[PDB]
Amino acid sequence: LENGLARTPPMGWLAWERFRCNVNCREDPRQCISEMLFMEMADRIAEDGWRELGYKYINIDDCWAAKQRDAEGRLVPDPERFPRGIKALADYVHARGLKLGIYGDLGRLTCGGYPGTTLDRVEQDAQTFAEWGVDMLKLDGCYSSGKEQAQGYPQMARALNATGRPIVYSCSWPAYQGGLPPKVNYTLLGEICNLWRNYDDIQDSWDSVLSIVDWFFTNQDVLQPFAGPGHWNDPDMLIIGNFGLSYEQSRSQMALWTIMAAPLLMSTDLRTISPSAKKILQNRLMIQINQDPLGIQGRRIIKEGSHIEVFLRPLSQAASALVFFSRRTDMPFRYTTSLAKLGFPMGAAYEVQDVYSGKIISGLKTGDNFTVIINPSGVVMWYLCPKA
Amino acid sequence: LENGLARTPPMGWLAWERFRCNVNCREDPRQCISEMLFMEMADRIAEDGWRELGYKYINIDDCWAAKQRDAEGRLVPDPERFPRGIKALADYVHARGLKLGIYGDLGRLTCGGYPGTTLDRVEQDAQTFAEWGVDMLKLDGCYSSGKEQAQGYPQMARALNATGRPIVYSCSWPAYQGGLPPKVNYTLLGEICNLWRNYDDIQDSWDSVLSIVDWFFTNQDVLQPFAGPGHWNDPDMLIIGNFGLSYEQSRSQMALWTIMAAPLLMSTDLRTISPSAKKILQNRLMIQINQDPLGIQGRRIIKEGSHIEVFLRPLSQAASALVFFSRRTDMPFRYTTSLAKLGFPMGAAYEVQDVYSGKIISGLKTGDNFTVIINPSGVVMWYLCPKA
Ligand SMILES: *[C@@H]1O[C@H](CO)[C@@H](O[C@@H]2O[C@H](CO)[C@@H](O)[C@H](O)[C@H]2NC(C)=O)[C@H](O)[C@H]1NC(C)=O
Ligand SMILES: *[C@@H]1O[C@H](CO)[C@@H](O[C@@H]2O[C@H](CO)[C@@H](O)[C@H](O)[C@H]2NC(C)=O)[C@H](O)[C@H]1NC(C)=O
Ligand SMILES: CC(=O)N[C@@H]1[C@@H](O)[C@@H](O)[C@@H](CO)O[C@@H]1O
Ligand SMILES: CC(=O)N[C@@H]1[C@@H](O)[C@@H](O)[C@@H](CO)O[C@@H]1O
Ligand SMILES: *[C@@H]1O[C@H](CO)[C@@H](O)[C@H](O)[C@H]1NC(C)=O
Ligand SMILES: *[C@@H]1O[C@H](CO)[C@@H](O)[C@H](O)[C@H]1NC(C)=O
Ligand SMILES: *[C@@H]1O[C@H](CO)[C@@H](O)[C@H](O)[C@H]1NC(C)=O
Ligand SMILES: *[C@@H]1O[C@H](CO)[C@@H](O)[C@H](O)[C@H]1NC(C)=O
Repeated sequence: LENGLARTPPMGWLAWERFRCNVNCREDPRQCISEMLFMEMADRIAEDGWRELGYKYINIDDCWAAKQRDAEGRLVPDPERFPRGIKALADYVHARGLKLGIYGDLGRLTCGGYPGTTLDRVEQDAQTFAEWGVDMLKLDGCYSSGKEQAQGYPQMARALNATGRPIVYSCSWPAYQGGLPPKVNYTLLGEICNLWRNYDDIQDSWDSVLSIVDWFFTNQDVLQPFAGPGHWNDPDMLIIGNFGLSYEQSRSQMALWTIMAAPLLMSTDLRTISPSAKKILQNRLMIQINQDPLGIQGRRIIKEGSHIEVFLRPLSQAASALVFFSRRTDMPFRYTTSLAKLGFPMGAAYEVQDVYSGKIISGLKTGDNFTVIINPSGVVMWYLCPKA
Repeated sequence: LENGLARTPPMGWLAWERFRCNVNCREDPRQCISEMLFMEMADRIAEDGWRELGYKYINIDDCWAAKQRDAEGRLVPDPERFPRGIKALADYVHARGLKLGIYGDLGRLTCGGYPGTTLDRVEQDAQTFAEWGVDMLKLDGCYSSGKEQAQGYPQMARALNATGRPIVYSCSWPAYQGGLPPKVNYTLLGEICNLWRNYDDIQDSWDSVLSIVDWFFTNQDVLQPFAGPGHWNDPDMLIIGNFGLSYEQSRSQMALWTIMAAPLLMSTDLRTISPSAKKILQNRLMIQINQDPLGIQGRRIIKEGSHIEVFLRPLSQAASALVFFSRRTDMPFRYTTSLAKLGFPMGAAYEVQDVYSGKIISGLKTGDNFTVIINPSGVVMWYLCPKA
């Protein structure tokens, strides 16, 4: 989508995976979906170093609105959970130099049972969001037919533009259509959306992450070519800092999402996040690679019988990123190979930096053998710069 | 096995899961299987508070011996990796008030390719181990037929007794025979072994733990009745502190192994263990419940459609232990029920202590509703004492 936005994958926080549709603010004041949740996450992003790293979006997901539109047919937030309205929430977030994202559903109902954005409501809702000061909109697709979606998604892109307010547009259209051609036309998506959810919702478990990793890389031929500045593939939220991932697994998700040029939308409680989880999510070099200006999504290039997978992502400044991933469940594994074997130019030399450890290799020749030790369900990630 | 040993499930450290058959001491001085590994783990157990809690066994697993017996037909440790011999290692461990465990295989070869204990070598090997000062022996079953195992396992029990040295005897016999009756006779196992590996080796992943949990509880009817002081079911090593389990998952394994009256044999690097992992493994109340004098293995009593499972273990002093386990992957879950609904006596009251948080409930009436909040892949564990 050529609206000057999302020239790099969107970075921020999104409520869904971690908080879901919790409306029990009486017993879960901090974990329930309310204006307070977003204001506090905004303070967290603004105060704990996240903002400086690039994390700027504070996104509201499903279950924020009243169970019905007002009499005028407009969407309104839940009165008890959002007593100051959305515009006020936006100002608050804006005052911190952050941006506010909201959620809607192209259909009769949102997946959670809240007011849906039917075709006759698209222009009005887009208008309502802009007036509130919204900066990003995720449009879900429950309760709408393929025909209705084919009309509605492009229609909402036009409506958003008409408001004159630049709004990042995240589309779930592909996921509802199976995520693959011919049913999905990624060329069209690139023209109308800034990013799109291609596949299943991420759940809080390592197997969920693996399921997403495997679907995207198995189908990379029909997905990788359509990602770029202004239009990204979205494998869903980062679940680092939550309940299901071990330390190694957490680093694995961050590394693989970076290879995929995926949005870095955290869905975790920033008020209780652990130091190790924070350290992973705040890795500057990792973020630099994810945010690379060229926006060329990487690919899996090797699947060893040793249960080791290798990924490569081409970058700006003639650089590259490599991820060595172990799916073994026995012990740290010694993977030995050479850049030449991985496909790099002959007779060259590279300065290599281990993204997580910081260790550097001054001048690795492409013909030289090297060994990396990868832990179970973990990765070793390299940033490579050619010497001249 | 009535040898006065293992009146409570064995507690200690075992090398296998974490270190496997690593013999590359040149590049992995600390992680390779050598006398140094065991001496250092012994120092760890003796110095970091483990010994006082009950952890006393330091067990050697596969890959410790020379590739062949000496000329006299006796087992000898690998010369380079165990330069001071086993007896010296035992003395060292003994000097710390700990005990040394060793590994052997009833067959032509150990699963790792090391010298096996064939039938004609049983008496000699049992003799060799006693002389070295061995305190525990795990007898694997690779490369032996069912007929040979039926003869060898009982035969080794007799050989060990004859040495006059009390030796905990861990038998893998059932695992090789499928772990279920009629092929396996757990009454016989109770007579000849102190503990037995009934099922598959644990690997470093949550799915491995779940696979073990599900097999044991699905088949609890033919397993639970045969566990007791002196003879236990062994679901394998604790992998808390390693690469594949998240924090919640780690607590889940500890809690479920405690419900199963399982041996608490840690297989992790005690030199680098995290504070949180250490805190889980050193939980005194948890250990007290695992070590309960009655030795009555618990059972799964409920499988909700909410993906919540409930476990109960009867204890001494008319007490009980309950585990509420969530296999959901969405968010913390509120499980509401009553002790009456769980099956407890009517019109009674209990003092309840949350094993992990320490929070206490003074006098919970069996008829009163209560709610516990369980995190994804996590547990809530209670210790209950009746009031009078
Ligand atoms: C509506 O669409 C127009 C283009 O159709 C957007 O204008 C483009 O903005 C980008 C970045 O600001 C420029 O690089 C292009 O040159 C512009 N194109 C044209 C035709 O001028 C405009 O930003 C959109 N409006 C909103 C609010 O999204
Ligand atoms: C060999 O077996 C005998 C029993 O057959 C063991 O002796 C028993 O030891 C326990 C605990 O010390 C006592 O409770 C029993 O009363 C003993 N039984 C008998 C018949 O005396 C003996 O400990 C075993 N020897 C070894 C080295 O394991
Ligand atoms: C593909 C897609 O957008 N899925 C969304 C999910 O992310 C979340 O927003 C949920 C809220 O109910 O609704 C849909 O399942
Ligand atoms: C059931 C059983 O004992 N399995 C063992 C395993 O625990 C480990 O000792 C390994 C060493 O090679 O051998 C067997 O697979
Ligand atoms: C996909 O959409 C683009 C953009 O509208 C269009 O040019 C192209 O023809 C479509 N492809 C197919 C197979 O319909
Ligand atoms: C490099 O390592 C590979 C093993 O992956 C080996 O086959 C090859 O012979 C090595 N090359 C040299 C020059 O040692
Ligand atoms: C199981 O072993 C015990 C102990 O030797 C024996 O008494 C019993 O008969 C055996 N059960 C069967 C079915 O063979
Ligand atoms: C106790 O909670 C259950 C829900 O599990 C509910 O059905 C029941 O009515 C409650 N009992 C009382 C007295 O509130």
